[PDB]
Amino acid sequence: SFLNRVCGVSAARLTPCVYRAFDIYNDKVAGFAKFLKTNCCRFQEKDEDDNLIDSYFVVKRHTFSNYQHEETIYNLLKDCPAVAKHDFFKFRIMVPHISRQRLTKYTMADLVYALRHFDEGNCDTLKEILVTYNCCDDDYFNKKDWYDFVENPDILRVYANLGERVRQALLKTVQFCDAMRNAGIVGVLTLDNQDLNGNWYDFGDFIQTTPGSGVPVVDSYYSLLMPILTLTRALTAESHVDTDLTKPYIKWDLLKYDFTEERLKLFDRYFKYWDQTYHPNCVNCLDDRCILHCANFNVLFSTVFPPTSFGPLVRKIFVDGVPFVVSTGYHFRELGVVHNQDVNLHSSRLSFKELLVYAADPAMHAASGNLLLDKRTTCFSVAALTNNVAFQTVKPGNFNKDFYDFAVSKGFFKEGSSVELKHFFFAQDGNAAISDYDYYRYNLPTMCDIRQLLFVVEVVDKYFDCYDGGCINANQVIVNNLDKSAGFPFNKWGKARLYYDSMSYEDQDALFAYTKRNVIPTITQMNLKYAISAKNRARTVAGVSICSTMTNRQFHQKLLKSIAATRGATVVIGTSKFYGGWHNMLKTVYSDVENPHLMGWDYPKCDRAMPNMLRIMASLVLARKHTTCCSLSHRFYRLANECAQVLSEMVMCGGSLYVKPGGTSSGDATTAYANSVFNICQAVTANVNALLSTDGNKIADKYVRNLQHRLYECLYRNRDVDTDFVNEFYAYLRKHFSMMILSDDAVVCFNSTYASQGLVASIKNFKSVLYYQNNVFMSEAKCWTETDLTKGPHEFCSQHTMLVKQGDDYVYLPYPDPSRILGAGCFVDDIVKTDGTLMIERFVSLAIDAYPLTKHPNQEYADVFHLYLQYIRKLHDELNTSRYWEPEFYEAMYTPHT
Amino acid sequence: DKRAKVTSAMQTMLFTMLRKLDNDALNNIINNARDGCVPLNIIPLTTAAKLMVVIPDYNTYKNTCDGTTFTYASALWEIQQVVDADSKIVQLSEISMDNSPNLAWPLIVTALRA
Amino acid sequence: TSAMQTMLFTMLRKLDNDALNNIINNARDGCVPLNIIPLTTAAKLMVVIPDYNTYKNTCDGTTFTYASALWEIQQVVDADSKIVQLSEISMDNSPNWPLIVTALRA
Amino acid sequence: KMSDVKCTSVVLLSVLQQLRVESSSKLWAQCVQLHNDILLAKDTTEAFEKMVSLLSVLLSMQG
Ligand SMILES: Cc1ccc(C(=O)Nc2ccc(S(=O)(=O)O)c3cc(S(=O)(=O)O)cc(S(=O)(=O)O)c23)cc1NC(=O)c1cccc(N)c1
Ligand SMILES: Cc1ccc(C(=O)Nc2ccc(S(=O)(=O)O)c3cc(S(=O)(=O)O)cc(S(=O)(=O)O)c23)cc1NC(=O)c1cccc(N)c1
Ligand SMILES: [Zn+2]
Ligand SMILES: [Zn+2]
Repeated sequence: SFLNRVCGVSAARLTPCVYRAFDIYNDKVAGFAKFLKTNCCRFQEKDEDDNLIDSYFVVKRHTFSNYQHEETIYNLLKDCPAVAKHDFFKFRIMVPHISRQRLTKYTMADLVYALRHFDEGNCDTLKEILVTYNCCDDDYFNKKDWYDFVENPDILRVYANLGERVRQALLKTVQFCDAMRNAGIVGVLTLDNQDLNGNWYDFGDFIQTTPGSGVPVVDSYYSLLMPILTLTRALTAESHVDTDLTKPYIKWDLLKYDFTEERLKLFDRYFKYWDQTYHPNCVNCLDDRCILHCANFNVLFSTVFPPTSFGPLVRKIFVDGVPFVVSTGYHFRELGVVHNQDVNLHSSRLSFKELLVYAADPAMHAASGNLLLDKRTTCFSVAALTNNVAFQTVKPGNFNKDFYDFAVSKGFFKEGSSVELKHFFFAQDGNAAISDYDYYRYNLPTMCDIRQLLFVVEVVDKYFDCYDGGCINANQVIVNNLDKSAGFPFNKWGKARLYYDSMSYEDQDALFAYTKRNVIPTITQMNLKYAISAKNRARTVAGVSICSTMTNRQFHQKLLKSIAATRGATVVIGTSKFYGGWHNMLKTVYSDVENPHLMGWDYPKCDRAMPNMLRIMASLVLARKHTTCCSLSHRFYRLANECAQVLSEMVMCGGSLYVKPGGTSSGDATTAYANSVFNICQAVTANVNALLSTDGNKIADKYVRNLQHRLYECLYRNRDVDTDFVNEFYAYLRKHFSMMILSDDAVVCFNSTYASQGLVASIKNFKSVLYYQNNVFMSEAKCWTETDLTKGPHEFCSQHTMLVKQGDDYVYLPYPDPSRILGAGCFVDDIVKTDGTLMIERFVSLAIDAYPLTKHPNQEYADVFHLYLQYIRKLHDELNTSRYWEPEFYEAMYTPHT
Repeated sequence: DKRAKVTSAMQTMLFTMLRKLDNDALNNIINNARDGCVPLNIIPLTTAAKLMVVIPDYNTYKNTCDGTTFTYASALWEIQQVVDADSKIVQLSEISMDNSPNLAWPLIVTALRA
Repeated sequence: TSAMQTMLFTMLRKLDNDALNNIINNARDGCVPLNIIPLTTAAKLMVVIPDYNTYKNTCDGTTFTYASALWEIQQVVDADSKIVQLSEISMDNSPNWPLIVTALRA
Repeated sequence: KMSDVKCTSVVLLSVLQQLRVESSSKLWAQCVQLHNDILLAKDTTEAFEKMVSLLSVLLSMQG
């Protein structure tokens, strides 16, 4: 008669009724994982009909001491309405039972785990949560790719239907923390003890102090919860009048930009017992970890404020008695309000450096332009700079009929054969530039797990400790190609060569010292690219301004040249594949990994969907080489200039000015290195999430169990950097997860038994990390696994790998897709059709690329190099091993003697 | 050599944009701010005289700029001119549901502030 | 410009398609279209016919073949911009010329 | 073949672009769509059907 006893306590008709997610920290196991539940009894409540409702009555048994302990702490907290009602009773089976009343089926840990460990086809709990709280109907899941952020952006509306329950949970957590502090109770708040109605119920681990002096610990709770706050848009109600969804939006003043008191009020409402200092303006931060911590709170609170409040802050300035509009600051979504320090309100003359700064910034362009309402895109349009809109098109390619007739003469392009034409110059119509620009709708404001990110940044900084960097002078700067673009205002009057010839060394030095105290927001010009591709999509270049690229070369070139010159490291930018470099790279990746497989993954929409927190993190990692040459303020203003110039830049796209939400710029030279930092960051947090979500009770190795126990406390329990544990985790990752990174392309060589046991990351962990931290769905069809290491990685930088005999030993050679080589030969740009020498250099480059096809087992693949060599001989006749018309020239490019 | 030529080009451009901008409503907007500092994003939103609306189809045109006057950004805008993507003047009577597969979309509506 | 046009025609003849040769050989005789040849069924096609022999070769009855597809006539609009009947076309009514034909796909 | 009709489609859009077809947004968009479809085609009947409709743009003018 146990059932009528439980409803004998609480008058409610009951029906009686597994893997749940817990945040565990013991002396025995530490992790955020799915565990088994054995000691509980759940009874469900019914409505006015005989239909079940989301109320559950969890009754569990205890000993006598913890029964008295739970009762003596519940009697001090009952008056808080954020506490679930608990019933204490003894039942003779006399065993004391504790009955919690009207809980939901799932806790907040189930929601946080289901969104931070996402798996398609293994997501019954997330579907049940979405159906139970009326975010979507049961039939919604039938649609293919219902979960995909890119192929179905209605899932953002579905998840944003969950944001009002999460805001109520935050409010009830603040009420419960106030009740614990007013009662003198010390405890750790975890997500598994709060249901999806917001009520708290488990009081076993709480101790008692004098009233008024309670301390709740909330680092693990808030920091594990943080990505869900921006995924569900939980602070949407704070833009309405009196925080009510039914009420109309708050009509803010258009002239208002500060929002410091509003940010402090939001922090005090939702994160009152978060114990680290929050600076709303990150100019008042103490180091780079403080910048990351306080910029993570700013990306959540900036979703509340009007989007016209961000960007450059302008101010009327009189140059030689003439009214002028100039930018004297910047309101960042991530960094708050930054003011410039060298602001002169009255000036007599205009020197060349200040004239360059005044021509670069968008203040004088947008203040003299017309208003623009572009309904083609959802991005913020600022101003149309002309009376008309430009619609640029892309022409088709120039067909090379001579090479094609020569190739069909030699027996190519037969149907049913391996090598065919697949790469073309796809032409584009007039709406191509703005519809490519509309792919910045894939960039969403994302809050990271800040305690996890602050550990992952210290592990990622170990991958960059072998290089040297720091500021150089203007006379030490090497410029590779002086014929790059010069950004928007400066391309009217020349390339980047004219601005390096005009400016003195002292002028460039003064411009670089101006950027350590001021923000110069610049404009990026996006143009369509005339290039060959295998897909229908349009390619775009981005021209960053000459001010930005000049000062960024001065800030970053020593480190970038040191990364590009280092052999044997993890980042392989700058390592040539020729002269045995492919073999050396691959033998560096298989370092000493003991049960090795190979693995690659992709980042879908990586240039668009990259969060701003991870780009700021990559910039701070690259700026950590500046401890001697820069002060803390100089490094902050360099970070602020990079955020205003390559992250939240204004984009000139077809005669009009738009606001970029973020993402990388494909014309900045730092983009490949920032992509490598981001790649290592995503791999390290995939390994951290694989190690912390494993049940530690079934980890047989004591070293790995001790490693995850220290990993949890280095994330969530300590706030200093355990420098000795960062070295240990980095050595563990070097031993079992050897990586090769080249700007968002990666192969790893991983211990496969550790990956089957869940001790290092697999493809599943990368999919989960990209889902909760990148707002993309990585399909497994673009990821690969190679179990045999005599075969090389399936694809690295669009290159296949073969193990061939070269001399007396077996060497890894790279080869491309043969269709790519024939398509580059058959379709040719406009400049290569003019001069015949440029065609010979193009065909020599293509025969260099196609030389390792001769060692392929396929004879059809091997004939491509012979076709290119015969066409090169024909081109030479119509016009040592240093002669490019012999195969020895191409054999010498893959032999280790350089 | 090139420094003098680039300096003249940059200087002439700065004056040309300086000459175009109005100084009554721009000083009216700036002086209502406390510290004399305003966001840049509100300067063409509140002080511009022209508005260009790029409209991709008829369904957006019937919601955005319907009639001879429409309301955007808390201002009244009377339509001056409509052109198509081929830069030819489209009359107001040509923009219906009937004739819209004959029009070269997008349409660029130019309006002046009332 | 002229070299590419000559180059395009040389390869176009090399393909040796039925419909491509039909369009090129009838447009060689003055019978050019006015709009794009549609691919979907029951869609508009305006085509001029300048000679009566070309009308004999192309049209036979209420249907004619263009680009190796069947198209049946809706109404024929002459230079006088009014409707010409199907039986009104005759060899003696050809002095009584270049007239456009509208049709739909079968 | 397929490579021959794809290369002829590329040459056809080049000579359409040299005849200033792209000064007409409606005409240029249709030509680009047909050319892109031909370059991504897998069998020869669809590609020749779109080659018909693309060649009709050139033969609609005076050459
Ligand atoms: C034949 C060939 C095929 C493909 C490519 C090529 O550029 N691929 C791509 C490179 C980079 C990018 S990126 O902008 O996202 O970083 C691509 C993006 C795209 S996508 O975002 O539009 O899907 C596609 C390609 S593709 O393989 O050409 O289809 C992308 C280049 C070539 N060119 C050569 O191989 C070549 C040409 C001349 C000389 C030499 N040595 C080599
Ligand atoms: C092979 C190689 C050799 C040397 C270098 C190298 O040092 N490049 C550069 C280093 C630093 C800078 S800096 O001025 O911004 O400090 C460069 C700036 C520029 S630019 O801004 O003037 O265009 C260009 C290069 S480049 O790679 O030589 O093209 C820059 C790069 C490479 N690139 C790669 O290895 C690579 C990069 C991306 C993808 C792939 N597949 C390969
Ligand atoms: Zn701070
Ligand atoms: Zn420095």
